[PDB]
Amino acid sequence: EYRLINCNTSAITQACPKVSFEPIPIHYCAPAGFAILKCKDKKFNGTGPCPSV
Amino acid sequence: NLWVTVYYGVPVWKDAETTLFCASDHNVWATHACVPTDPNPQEIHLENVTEEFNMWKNNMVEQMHEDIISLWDQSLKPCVKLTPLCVTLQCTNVTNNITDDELKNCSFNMTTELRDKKQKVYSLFYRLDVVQIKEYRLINCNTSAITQACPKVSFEPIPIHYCAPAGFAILKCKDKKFNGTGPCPSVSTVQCTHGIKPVVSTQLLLNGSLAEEEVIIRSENITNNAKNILVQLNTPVQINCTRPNNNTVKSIRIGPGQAFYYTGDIIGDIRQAHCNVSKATWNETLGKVVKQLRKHFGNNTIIRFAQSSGGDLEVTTHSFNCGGEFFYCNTSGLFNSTWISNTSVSNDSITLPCRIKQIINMWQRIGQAMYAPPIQGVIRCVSNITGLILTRDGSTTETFRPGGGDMRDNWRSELYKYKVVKIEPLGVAPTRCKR
Amino acid sequence: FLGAAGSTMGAASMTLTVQARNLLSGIKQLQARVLAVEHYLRDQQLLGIWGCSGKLICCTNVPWNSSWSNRNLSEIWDNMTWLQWDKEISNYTQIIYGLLEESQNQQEKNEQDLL
Amino acid sequence: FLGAAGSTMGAASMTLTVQARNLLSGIKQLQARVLAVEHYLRDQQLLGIWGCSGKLICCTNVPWNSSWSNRNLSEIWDNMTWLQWDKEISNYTQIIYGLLEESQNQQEKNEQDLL
Amino acid sequence: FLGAAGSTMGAASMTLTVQARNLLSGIKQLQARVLAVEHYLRDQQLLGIWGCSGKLICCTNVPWNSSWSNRNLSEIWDNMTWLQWDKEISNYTQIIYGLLEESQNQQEKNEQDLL
Ligand SMILES: *[C@@H]1O[C@H](CO)[C@@H](O[C@@H]2O[C@H](CO)[C@@H](O[C@@H]3O[C@H](CO[C@H]4O[C@H](CO)[C@@H](O)[C@H](O)[C@@H]4O)[C@@H](O)[C@H](O[C@H]4O[C@H](CO)[C@@H](O)[C@H](O)[C@@H]4O[C@H]4O[C@H](CO)[C@@H](O)[C@H](O)[C@@H]4O)[C@@H]3O)[C@H](O)[C@H]2NC(C)=O)[C@H](O)[C@H]1NC(C)=O
Ligand SMILES: *[C@@H]1O[C@H](CO)[C@@H](O[C@@H]2O[C@H](CO)[C@@H](O[C@@H]3O[C@H](CO)[C@@H](O)[C@H](O[C@H]4O[C@H](CO)[C@@H](O)[C@H](O)[C@@H]4O)[C@@H]3O)[C@H](O)[C@H]2NC(C)=O)[C@H](O)[C@H]1NC(C)=O
Ligand SMILES: *[C@@H]1O[C@H](CO)[C@@H](O[C@@H]2O[C@H](CO)[C@@H](O[C@@H]3O[C@H](CO)[C@@H](O)[C@H](O)[C@@H]3O)[C@H](O)[C@H]2NC(C)=O)[C@H](O)[C@H]1NC(C)=O
Ligand SMILES: *[C@@H]1O[C@H](CO)[C@@H](O[C@@H]2O[C@H](CO)[C@@H](O)[C@H](O)[C@H]2NC(C)=O)[C@H](O)[C@H]1NC(C)=O
Ligand SMILES: *[C@@H]1O[C@H](CO)[C@@H](O[C@@H]2O[C@H](CO)[C@@H](O)[C@H](O)[C@H]2NC(C)=O)[C@H](O)[C@H]1NC(C)=O
Ligand SMILES: *[C@@H]1O[C@H](CO)[C@@H](O[C@@H]2O[C@H](CO)[C@@H](O)[C@H](O)[C@H]2NC(C)=O)[C@H](O)[C@H]1NC(C)=O
Ligand SMILES: *[C@@H]1O[C@H](CO)[C@@H](O[C@@H]2O[C@H](CO)[C@@H](O)[C@H](O)[C@H]2NC(C)=O)[C@H](O)[C@H]1NC(C)=O
Ligand SMILES: *[C@@H]1O[C@H](CO)[C@@H](O[C@@H]2O[C@H](CO)[C@@H](O)[C@H](O)[C@H]2NC(C)=O)[C@H](O)[C@H]1NC(C)=O
Ligand SMILES: *[C@@H]1O[C@H](CO)[C@@H](O[C@@H]2O[C@H](CO)[C@@H](O)[C@H](O)[C@H]2NC(C)=O)[C@H](O)[C@H]1NC(C)=O
Ligand SMILES: *[C@@H]1O[C@H](CO)[C@@H](O)[C@H](O)[C@H]1NC(C)=O
Ligand SMILES: *[C@@H]1O[C@H](CO)[C@@H](O)[C@H](O)[C@H]1NC(C)=O
Ligand SMILES: *[C@@H]1O[C@H](CO)[C@@H](O)[C@H](O)[C@H]1NC(C)=O
Ligand SMILES: *[C@@H]1O[C@H](CO)[C@@H](O)[C@H](O)[C@H]1NC(C)=O
Ligand SMILES: *[C@@H]1O[C@H](CO)[C@@H](O)[C@H](O)[C@H]1NC(C)=O
Repeated sequence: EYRLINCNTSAITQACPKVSFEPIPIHYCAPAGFAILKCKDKKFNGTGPCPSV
Repeated sequence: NLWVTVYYGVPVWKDAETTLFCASDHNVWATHACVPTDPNPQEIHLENVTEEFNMWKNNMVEQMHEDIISLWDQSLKPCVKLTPLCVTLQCTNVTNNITDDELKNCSFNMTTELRDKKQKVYSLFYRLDVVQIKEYRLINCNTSAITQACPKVSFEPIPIHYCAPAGFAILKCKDKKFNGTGPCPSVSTVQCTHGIKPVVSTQLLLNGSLAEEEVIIRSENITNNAKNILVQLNTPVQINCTRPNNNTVKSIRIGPGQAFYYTGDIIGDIRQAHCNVSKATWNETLGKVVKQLRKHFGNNTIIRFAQSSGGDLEVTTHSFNCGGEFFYCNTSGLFNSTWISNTSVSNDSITLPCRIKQIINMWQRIGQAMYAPPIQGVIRCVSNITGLILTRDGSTTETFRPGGGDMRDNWRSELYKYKVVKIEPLGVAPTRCKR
Repeated sequence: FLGAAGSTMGAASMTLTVQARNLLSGIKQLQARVLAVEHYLRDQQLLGIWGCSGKLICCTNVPWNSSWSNRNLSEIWDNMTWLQWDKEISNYTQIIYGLLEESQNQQEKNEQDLL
Repeated sequence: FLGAAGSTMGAASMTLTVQARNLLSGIKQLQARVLAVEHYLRDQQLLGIWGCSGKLICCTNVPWNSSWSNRNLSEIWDNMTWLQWDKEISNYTQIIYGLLEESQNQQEKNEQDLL
Repeated sequence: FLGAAGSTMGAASMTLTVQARNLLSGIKQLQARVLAVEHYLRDQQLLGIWGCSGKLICCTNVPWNSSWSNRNLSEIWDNMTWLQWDKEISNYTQIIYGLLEESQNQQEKNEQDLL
């Protein structure tokens, strides 16, 4: 006798065979009244006072 | 020669049908989903505002009744459904090798984690949660769906502050001795109320606010008998309650990851749940009440008391929560007294018989059935007495009975001090300007 | 926020500057901040039509008709407080609201355009 | 609410005082009162930049360029109604919107600061 | 939208006319356009109380107290840029906000009513 691997505690669920698990890229936009900022500067150590922006 | 001007004046004091939100403060059923509570030291006292309340007609009570039922149902969602157990349960009395005589040892079949494999176990139940058909059906499989509550949340009253929406105002009189309504002269405003506790019971409020000096009887129409007469108490009374059963709670899994708890066995001292009331404290209470009911019925009246008439024990006896257990306690030794003619009318503890149920119907919403998970250890909870409900039944003699049943009267009992006003800041007062 | 609305008259108009800066500052709670922001809008909708464009305690040029409870408007100006006088003039609000747009705001708006 | 938009011209501007007081007065219906309140805002956003701060039927000091369908602006002012002339000037709106902020509102705003 | 906030001072106030016309133009995304429209409101709530009713780069009549980092206010006006000076005056904002409503807006508002 072989049990399924998750019937300790779960509920098995099939995914619908029409959708794709492909990464379809997401642009983000700010809400109306804020602003998205980015530095084009180079070689951060994670943080950094980036001059050009 | 008058020329009208336009202002932004203060008098806006109209009726406020409105919405409202909370300011409460673990994922216990209130969920802290309100706001962080401000220290709000802004009871801004006002000078000489003749304003009359109407505690019987406001939407604050109507919303509060709508909020908690929706909120408590929201905690009931992710829990286990658990309706495979509505099967042909068969039981017997609890066996004790021999003796004389509230428990049933029940033969019982059930599914397992796998779909086909069955499970013959046994458990214990009370009297009022099972019915004869020897075959014993559950008490609610007429028409319901049994639902377990999740054993991590608490049924404790965690107090809720209320705050007005941005543009309205919460008003309260600090004045004294309303007859329910009243043109209270002194008044202060707040943006945010004080903390009020989510308690629920009938025939006796508990853990509530206290009075000012005396009893404050509250009603609409004392000459009407169909009202629910509210009684505010000056001095609180200690109520100790217990379920003195050392009890073992076991756990099983009914299916694919659905745990379930049941009363396995008790260690051996079969007792009955009860509550002590200090005797001499209680007689000192009732003398205050008849002192005021002379003033509202007559100098030569006989004040009688009796128990509830009938109906369900939810209507009849004292509904009572305690520490994750939902008691039902008979209160016949509390209204066996008759006060006569309104003219010359210790170290003891009366004790009430209290029962235990597990299958509840909260706010009479038929179809919803919540299960009580039994808990291990013993039970102790202490509470004040603050609020009472009496009912004038239909000579100057008069009998009162402990009424109840609507939980709206419980929230109206502790929200009569408030009103909400809409704001329309526009004043048009003429002077002599012209230009 | 609020204060002194009870026992004064006209001197309450001295302190009509705290009465706005604290004003306006799931789904069931989201009815708030909609009708809350519909208010301060729908009056200032018509307040720009009154002629007084911003916050000035200001006078128009439309006449006060004396049919509207002509009672000692220098005397009742200071002693007899608001919330009493407001009920006296509660009946005549809509009619003034037709006179806010016809006197100054039909004639006088099209008289500065002559130049 | 609305009326006389059909057959008149300029005399419709006499009655531009009812056209605002009735204006702006689940989730699928809650898109309303958001874009409904985003409107009356985003124009009055730029209407304060026009110089005319409140409701005045008002004139600026920027020139009407006569390249923008110069057709008898005393004659067509009264006879030929709106919704015809609007299509004539439908093309030149964005360019005026650059001239609302440069003529009066780059020069003349920083000329009262000289004193 | 934004630009030249970095290296200039005062000449950035020349171009404070693009900074508003692009500004403000399920449930989780519907928190936007509520606090987004609560902003531009709650400042213009108090901006009408400042006295400057619309958009004018304008002066009041309340004094600048010189206790608030009196440092060469003709010299630092042009050279030393914003976001530096703002931290210098970050401490004294609330106190000016009491002086926006008392100097011009308690006295001077009830001085044009004398006539
Ligand atoms: C009217 O108002 C009064 C007070 O104003 C109120 O009384 C209070 O009731 C609550 C709940 O009934 C009491 O809180 C419980 O107290 C017990 C006892 O704790 C004491 O003893 C332990 C050890 O002896 C000390 O550590 C502690 O500091 C106290 O001295 C606690 O055991 C309870 O905590 C458990 O239960 C909670 C809810 O299940 C959990 O959140 C908590 O983490 C604990 O859980 C643990 O134990 C459980 C045991 O079964 C177990 O199931 C869990 O998984 C976990 O292991 C709880 O704090 C409080 O003491 C009362 N206070 C007073 C002064 O009487 C009344 O309840 C109120 N009336 C009504 C109707 O509500
Ligand atoms: C499991 O235990 C429960 C209780 O723990 C038990 O239910 C009780 O059974 C007894 C006996 O059948 C019932 O007792 C009756 O009670 C009334 C009033 O209390 C008495 O007057 C009755 O006496 C008359 O009837 C008898 C019937 O034969 C006569 O013999 C007698 O002489 C009298 O005429 C009688 O004692 C009691 O009502 C129930 N309880 C309830 C709530 O119904 C149950 O029987 C036990 N299970 C089994 C299988 O025995
Ligand atoms: C309900 O239960 C509580 C406690 O569970 C009871 O409170 C206890 O009351 C007794 C007397 O009423 C107190 O005893 C006295 O204490 C003083 C102080 O030291 C002592 O000097 C006296 O000689 C006497 O022993 C006891 O301290 C108190 N305990 C607590 C925790 O408050 C209460 O009385 C019970 N009420 C009823 C109606 O049963
Ligand atoms: C579910 O049941 C299985 C039964 O095999 C458990 O699997 C083993 O459990 C032990 C003890 O935790 C581990 O040492 C083994 O490594 C587990 N085997 C595998 C293949 O993982 C499993 O732990 C159970 N899960 C739960 C949550 O009880
Ligand atoms: C569900 O079935 C039970 C079967 O016993 C019913 O219980 C009794 O019904 C009669 C008639 O209404 C009452 O006089 C008894 O008092 C009931 N017994 C108890 C213990 O309550 C019950 O009424 C049925 N419910 C419905 C809705 O049909
Ligand atoms: C309180 O309720 C009672 C009855 O519910 C009202 O009593 C009635 O009063 C009128 C005139 O006083 C009598 O003609 C009726 O016969 C009375 N009703 C009965 C059933 O006898 C009483 O008016 C109510 N009080 C108030 C203040 O409304
Ligand atoms: C209910 O009856 C059952 C009858 O089986 C009792 O279960 C047995 O109890 C004895 C000792 O108490 C154990 O040795 C057996 O192993 C139990 N049987 C099973 C199948 O587990 C049970 O104790 C009774 N309930 C109570 C509360 O006494
Ligand atoms: C609560 O306790 C009282 C104790 O008196 C019970 O009332 C008695 O019930 C019997 C039959 O039901 C009557 O003959 C007596 O006259 C009743 N006495 C009184 C004072 O009412 C009552 O049944 C109990 N209620 C519950 C729900 O247990
Ligand atoms: C029941 O009410 C009494 C009111 O006298 C409470 O007793 C006081 O409560 C306040 C605030 O809750 C405390 O600051 C005092 O120290 C308490 N005094 C005493 C002597 O205890 C009492 O706390 C209430 N009961 C419960 C369980 O809260
Ligand atoms: C990383 O950069 C920070 C400043 O952004 C600086 O304080 C820190 O010393 C740097 N660390 C290293 C290892 O360069
Ligand atoms: C429980 O199931 C078994 C077989 O699965 C059966 O023999 C027994 O009678 C059932 N118990 C009851 C109370 O029906
Ligand atoms: C209760 O108060 C109201 C005013 O609030 C009054 O009209 C009524 O007569 C009072 N009734 C009694 C019994 O005092
Ligand atoms: C109940 O009995 C068990 C032994 O079966 C014991 O361990 C436990 O401490 C008892 N409960 C209490 C509260 O003492
Ligand atoms: C309560 O006490 C009074 C005297 O203090 C007494 O007259 C009365 O009978 C007592 N109550 C009862 C129900 O006995």
